[PDB]
Amino acid sequence: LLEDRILTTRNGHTTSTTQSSVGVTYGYATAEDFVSGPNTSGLETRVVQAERFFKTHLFDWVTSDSFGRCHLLELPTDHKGVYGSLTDSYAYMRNGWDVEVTAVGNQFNGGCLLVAMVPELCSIQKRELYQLTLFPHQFINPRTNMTAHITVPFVGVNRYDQYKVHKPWTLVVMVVAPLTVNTEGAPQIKVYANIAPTNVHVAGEFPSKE
Amino acid sequence: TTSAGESADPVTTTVENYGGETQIQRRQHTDVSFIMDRFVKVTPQNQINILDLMQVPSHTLVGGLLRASTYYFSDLEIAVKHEGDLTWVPNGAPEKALDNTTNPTAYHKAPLTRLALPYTAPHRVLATVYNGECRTLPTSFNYGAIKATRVTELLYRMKRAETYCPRPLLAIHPTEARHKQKIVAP
Amino acid sequence: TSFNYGAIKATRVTELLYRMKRAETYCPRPLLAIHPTEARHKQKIVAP
Amino acid sequence: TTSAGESADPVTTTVENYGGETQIQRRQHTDVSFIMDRFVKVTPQNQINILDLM
Amino acid sequence: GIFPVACSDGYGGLVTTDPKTADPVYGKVFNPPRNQLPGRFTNLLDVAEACPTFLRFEGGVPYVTTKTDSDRVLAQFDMSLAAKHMSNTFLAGLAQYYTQYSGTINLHFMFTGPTDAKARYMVAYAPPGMEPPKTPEAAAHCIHAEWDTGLNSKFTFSIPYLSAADYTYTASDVAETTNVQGWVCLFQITHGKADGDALVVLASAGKDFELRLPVDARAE
Amino acid sequence: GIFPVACSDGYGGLVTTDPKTADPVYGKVFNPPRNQLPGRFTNLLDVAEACPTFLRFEGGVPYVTTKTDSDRVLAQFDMSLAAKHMSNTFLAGLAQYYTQYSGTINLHFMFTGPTDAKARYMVAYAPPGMEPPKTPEAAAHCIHAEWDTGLNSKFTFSIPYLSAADYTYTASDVAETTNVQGWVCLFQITHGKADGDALVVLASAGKDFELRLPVDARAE
Amino acid sequence: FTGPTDAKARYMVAYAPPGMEPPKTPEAAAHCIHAEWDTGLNSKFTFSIPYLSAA
Amino acid sequence: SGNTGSIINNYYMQQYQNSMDTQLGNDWFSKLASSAFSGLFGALLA
Amino acid sequence: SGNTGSIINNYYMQQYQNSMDTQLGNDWFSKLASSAFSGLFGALLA
Repeated sequence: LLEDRILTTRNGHTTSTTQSSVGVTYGYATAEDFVSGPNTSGLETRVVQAERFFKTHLFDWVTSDSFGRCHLLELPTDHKGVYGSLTDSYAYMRNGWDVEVTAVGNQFNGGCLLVAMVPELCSIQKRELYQLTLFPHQFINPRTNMTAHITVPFVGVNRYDQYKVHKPWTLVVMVVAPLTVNTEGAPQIKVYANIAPTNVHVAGEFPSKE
Repeated sequence: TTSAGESADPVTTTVENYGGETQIQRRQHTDVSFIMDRFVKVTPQNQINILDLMQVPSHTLVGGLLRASTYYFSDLEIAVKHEGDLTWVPNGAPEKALDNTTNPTAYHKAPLTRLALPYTAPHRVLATVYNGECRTLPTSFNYGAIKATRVTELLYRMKRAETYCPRPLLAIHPTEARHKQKIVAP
Repeated sequence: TSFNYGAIKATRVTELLYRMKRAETYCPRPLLAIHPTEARHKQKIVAP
Repeated sequence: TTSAGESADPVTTTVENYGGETQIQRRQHTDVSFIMDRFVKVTPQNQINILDLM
Repeated sequence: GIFPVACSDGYGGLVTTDPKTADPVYGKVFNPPRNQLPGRFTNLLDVAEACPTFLRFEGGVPYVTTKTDSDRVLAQFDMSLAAKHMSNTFLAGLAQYYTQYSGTINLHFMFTGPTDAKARYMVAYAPPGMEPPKTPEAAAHCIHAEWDTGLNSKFTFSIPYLSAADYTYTASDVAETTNVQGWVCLFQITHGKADGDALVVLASAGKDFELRLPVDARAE
Repeated sequence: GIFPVACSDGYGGLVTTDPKTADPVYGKVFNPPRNQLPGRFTNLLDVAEACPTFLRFEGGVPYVTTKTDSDRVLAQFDMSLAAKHMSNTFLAGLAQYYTQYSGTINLHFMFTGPTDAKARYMVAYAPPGMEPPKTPEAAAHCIHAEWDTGLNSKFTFSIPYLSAADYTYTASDVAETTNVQGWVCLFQITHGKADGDALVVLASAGKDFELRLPVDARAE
Repeated sequence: FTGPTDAKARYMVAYAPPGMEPPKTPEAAAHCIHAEWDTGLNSKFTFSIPYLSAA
Repeated sequence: SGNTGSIINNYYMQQYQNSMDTQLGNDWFSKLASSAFSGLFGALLA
Repeated sequence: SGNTGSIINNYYMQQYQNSMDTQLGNDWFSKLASSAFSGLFGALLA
């Protein structure tokens, strides 16, 4: 009746467990490229305390959404915790993302979401949504699962970034088949993301405002 | 085969599942290096042209395929029809440098000038799309610039090309059930 | 006057370019940039 | 580093003094031979030109 | 004396495709290091095999929904890379830049209905030379596969390359009224309470799929 | 028969930079001997590292004098080789002929006050992205060094190359209102009777400073 | 969890240490030591509250 | 290696014909496409 | 050795292409730049 595809991800002192797992999609690489190059002159450092889960609501999947309905979240996003303060203390940073997206209704719902991590996503056209599977992705399909998990490294024309002006990654969730509730389905599904920065490195310490 | 479709691990079945035989394929025409390595015409400005690969139209083979990647690297060849002598200046040069002939200047020789140029940007790779403003792309994304009294034709050819992270490649959307065309016939 | 590489002559000479080969230099002397009037010398740099 | 500034012996500190790392440099574009070796235009006299690099 | 040479007529013009390189003018430049960047691809067909993209069905949707009426045809279309149904896939976006292909194209079908919706489906390849079958029963004589829903939501099937010649055209000639390479026929055998549920379908390149003879033809 | 050849279009014009040599016309000349002349230099950056040259401060003077007032900023300027403060150094005279650089630039500070004048100073590198610090205290959070006067009159500090890209531009674009590579900030922490004494400052190339991509742009 | 087979949920437990008011939302609480889990074949989840104190 | 087909060696050094690459310290889609599952998943019969 | 990049050998002898140097009997700024003091001078702490 229910399932043994059971995963626990731990990032720092935060853990997340699902019993409907499907596995994790690794995008573009299995490990980060070189974190120390000439552009930081050996002055960069890792700050492990920012590597942990933070949470955000994305949207509510309702039966009136149809194929192509999208929700985008540019990354990094607002963060009121230590990763967030890192961006006000250092001029340059790089990190990857460990991403878990949840859409829980129950197994009597039908329909399907595609969740993908797309780089440099300066908005998308309608016909391009038919090829969104070219990006690191996973589906959420209620008869099988409730969680999508994607892990992606840092990418960009530069080895360290200035997040106050450039966002390398956008998480996108797209309705590929509309939600059905039938007589026993949940009446709508709220979609939430649980995200952890991975490998965060900073360089170039700012003055304070004092 | 059945499989878990939510997962995204690729599944490639073959005709052997019902008794056929997979044949051998020779895929050198879809090799990235090979296929990007041919000239493509851009419409030039009269005098100053900055060398920017995003000028090649997106419907051409090279424009379609360059936009199917998000980061790329290549060296460059250009072939230019121009009046006067042609000066090239690298990435980061002041525009006024385009008037000083110690910068690589090719003296007019009919009918056109073909030049091999290095990648010159300060970045380890360039990108066809950049999410800074959201259309505009950082000004350092270029291969320098050229200038002559009049430039009439400009063709770009990517050398040693590398592409990273594929992006949508779209065909014509047919209006009828099949996109039909007049195909070369005796 | 002995500091020269010879001389050339033709009915009209229109363009003359020099290129130093195998050059050696001894004893460096001042190399000056533009003196900016504002805090930085700003210029239009080649951009897409 | 402090040093005697009156002396004129060159002092080159590095970012290692405060924990950085000196990188590798490739200086072929400031090689004298290389950089002097390209053509430069002079305005000519009509007929006699003495060849003088100044 | 010096070496004599014949400057030959008919050779020497610029060809936009030639196998030679220009003379260099600005030497000695060393690039920023870029070894190990993520996401490289070398051959466009590695990504065409590893990333299936969606088909397009009437209405502009990537799925077909189960019907509850005597008509069991869920979809029928030309096995043509210029088919409307294929026109948003990456495989069709690639195929427009080549004139010939051969080898396998794989179709993927994923059921999206709830746990208490069940169905059984059939996909058949109908070769050119006869009208495509209109019923599961006439279609049973074709190469075909049938499957049902269960714990695994996806089923993948290889459309075989079958032709008189060894390569076929990726474009469709305006003279060709009947599709030259046959049809794929997707049927619903039955369903138990799956009314309205969607089967979404994708396509990817098979192991021996091959595109040759690059061509640029306006198109986008 | 003779050897056939294709005289190729697009090749053969004079390029002012090409990698080939002219044909000789006047052979056999032997030069006066010049082995062992003093003062040779092979690479312009050997002299840029070994010879620091002076910075230029308001008034056209190579020094800053100690202030006796609540304002502790002795100097603040763009870390730019096109900065006015750098405009008379040899390093800036060199940098105008290249479009990119990276690596360390060293600043030298020499105290010139009498034996009974003492001071303590601070130099900080403020990276782009926030306004430069206006006080020693806000600036303490930057990479910085502090020192005082004594038997040795000079202190040298390496400004680090820190950037998103691996190279930066030696020129400053007219669009760039904020300096793209940050600021150097020189402060006076205090002094004991050093009123009016001058700290003179020079700049030189560090061990890994590098200029690439020669350019000629009018300029002198 | 005690709900029927077609009822599903996802929960979060967080330890908020003294010195600040306890978080009122999952999002503010994400910065604490915390664990999140969902329902499925196993009905129980166990979490260790850590001893953290000056003394 | 792209579209090039001369058998004889270039007249210019490699350092003039191309930029030179430096190192620090079909790669991903090839590995991805090779790892594709090509089996069955049932029990097969006949 | 300056800006030259042909791999094949010159058609003319060296004695025609360039003047020839004679001997009697980055030299100074290289030695100077290499001799630069790069240390510390205090006692260092931490």
